[PDB]
Amino acid sequence: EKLRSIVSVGDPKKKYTRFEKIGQGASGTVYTAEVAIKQELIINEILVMRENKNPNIVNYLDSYWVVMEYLAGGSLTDVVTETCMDEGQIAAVCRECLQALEFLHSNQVIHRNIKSDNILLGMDGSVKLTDFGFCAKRSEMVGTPYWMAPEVVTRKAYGPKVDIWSLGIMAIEMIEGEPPYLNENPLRALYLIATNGTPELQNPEKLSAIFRDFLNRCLDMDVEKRGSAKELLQHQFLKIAKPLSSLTPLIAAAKEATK
Ligand SMILES: O=C(c1ccc(Cl)cc1)c1c[nH]c2ncc(-c3cnn(C4CCNCC4)c3)cc12
Repeated sequence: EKLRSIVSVGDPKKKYTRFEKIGQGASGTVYTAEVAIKQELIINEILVMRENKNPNIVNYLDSYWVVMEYLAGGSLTDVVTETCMDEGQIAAVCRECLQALEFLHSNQVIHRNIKSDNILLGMDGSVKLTDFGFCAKRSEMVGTPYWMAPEVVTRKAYGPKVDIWSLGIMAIEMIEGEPPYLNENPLRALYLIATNGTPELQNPEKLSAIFRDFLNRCLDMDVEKRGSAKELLQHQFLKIAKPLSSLTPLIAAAKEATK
C-alpha cells in the first residue's frame, strides 16, 4: 500500500535486459542489467536511499525490485580476503567511509550494518556505502554479530557512534582478513563482544602508533570517549592516506584470486 505508492510503475523487464545473477543474499538476489538490480522495513530502506544522496553512497536509481548504479570494482570483502592492504590504502578507504558516515549522521541516519560486504568499489578506486535495510537514542539488537558495538550486543540505548565501532572492526578485516572471532559462532561472537569489549589484534607490533591510535578511538568502550565521523576525519592516520588509484591494483588482485 505505502510500498506501491513509492515504487515506479511498469514491468521490470520492459526497461532492463542481460540479467546476469552476480550475487545472492539473505535480503534478496543481486543481478546486473549498466545497473545493478535486487529481487515495513523494505519501505524505510528505499526512502533513506532517496533522500540521502552523497557520492560516498551507492546511487539509488529506481524501484518497481531495486535499481542502483553498478560499481564494477566489486566489494571491499574480496580485497580484505584476497590481498594485503598497506596503511596508506587502509587510511584511504577509512576516510571515504567516514565521509559517508559524516553525511548520514548529520542527516540523523544510523547505518547499523557497517562491514566490508557493504562497501562497493569503483573501477577508478571510489569507495561507496550500501545496504540500508537495517538503518534507523536507539535500542534494537540489529546488525551482523561480528561488527556489532558492545552497547548493541548488551541491549543499551545506543547512537550513531555504533557505526564508528563497526568501522573499527572493518579496519581489523583490512589488516587480518576477517573481523575478530569469525572462526567462532555468531552466538559465541556476541558473548565475546559483551565480555571482552575492545578486541585484540593478533599482531599489534606490526602496526604504526597512529594506526594503533585510530583503531583504539574507533573501538573505545566509552561511547562519549569514542570518536564521531566528524572527529575521526581530522585524525593523524587519515593524513597518510593514498590517492584512490592506489586501490585499483587491489581490485585487479581480487578479480584474479576469485576467478
Ligand atoms: O548489491 C547491490 C544492491 C542492490 C540493491 C540494493 Cl537495495 C542495495 C544494494 C548493488 C548495488 N550496486 C552494485 N554495484 C555492484 C555490485 C557488485 C559488483 N560485484 N559484485 C559481486 C560479484 C560476484 N558475487 C558477489 C557480488 C557485486 C553490487 C551492487
